[PDB]
Amino acid sequence: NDWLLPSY
Amino acid sequence: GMPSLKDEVSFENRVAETHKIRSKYPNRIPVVIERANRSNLPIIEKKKFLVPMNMLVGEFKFILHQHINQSAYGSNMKLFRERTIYLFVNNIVPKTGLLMQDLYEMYKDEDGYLYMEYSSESSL
Ligand SMILES: [Ca+2]
Ligand SMILES: [Ca+2]
Ligand SMILES: [Cl-]
Repeated sequence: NDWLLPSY
Repeated sequence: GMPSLKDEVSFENRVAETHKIRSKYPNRIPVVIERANRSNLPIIEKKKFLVPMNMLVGEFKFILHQHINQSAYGSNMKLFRERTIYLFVNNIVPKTGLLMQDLYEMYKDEDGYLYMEYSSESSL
């Protein structure tokens, strides 16, 4: 259930 | 023929995962990263990304370069070793000047995921 949430 | 998420999770579960994540977060796309050749590039333990739709491919490529080359060195710290990486979507080079939504609309897998692969070589 794990996700990486990239940002700017 | 290298080990992927399709071998880990059934088609029906993957369809369910991506459907509900897309209903819950319609402005992000589900991406899975996969190692595409045998070399000194490490196998990343975390490979699922929820990428903002308006993020540029070139930007996501920069982020992905760092992730693949970083490993945990305790708490508050990450070890970065510089290595050359080539990235691929459905066997082709992701176009730098596009949105990540475009990649999703063009190359999305039937199971709902955008599959992307990294290699130490520029070929496939
Ligand atoms: Ca793999
Ligand atoms: Ca499935
Ligand atoms: Cl490994």
